[PDB]
Amino acid sequence: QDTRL
Amino acid sequence: GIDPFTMLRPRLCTMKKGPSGYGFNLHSDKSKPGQFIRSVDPDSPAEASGLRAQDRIVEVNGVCMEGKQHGDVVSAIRAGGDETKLLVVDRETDEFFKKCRVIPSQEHLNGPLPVPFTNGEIQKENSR
Repeated sequence: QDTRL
Repeated sequence: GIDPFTMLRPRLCTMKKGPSGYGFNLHSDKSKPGQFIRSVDPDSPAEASGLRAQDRIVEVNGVCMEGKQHGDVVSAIRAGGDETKLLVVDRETDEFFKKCRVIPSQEHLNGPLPVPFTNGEIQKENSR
């Protein structure tokens, strides 16, 4: 899932 | 001798949108509700500015992560437009600010640091 930036 | 961490202040990384962002991966868990850097990619402004993996965010882009949620941390970063500032601390640094009753805000790394025996510093705690 996570969140990438 | 010289002490490698006698200057116990949070490191400030400044990165701007390169590929699909700033080049770091935030992980979220149903155990760790706060955000932490899971991974950094070699060819990223994040890596170049001195960000690493397993670093935890106390402030991002001028916003304080004082019990902030997933939406809050994203809001802080997104509000920076196309560039962001990441404040990360290792356990050594984290504990120091806690024991001094302060959030490791950018103001501390650039300017003044708190003192032990923090009974002299009148922390504004009232009510239960």
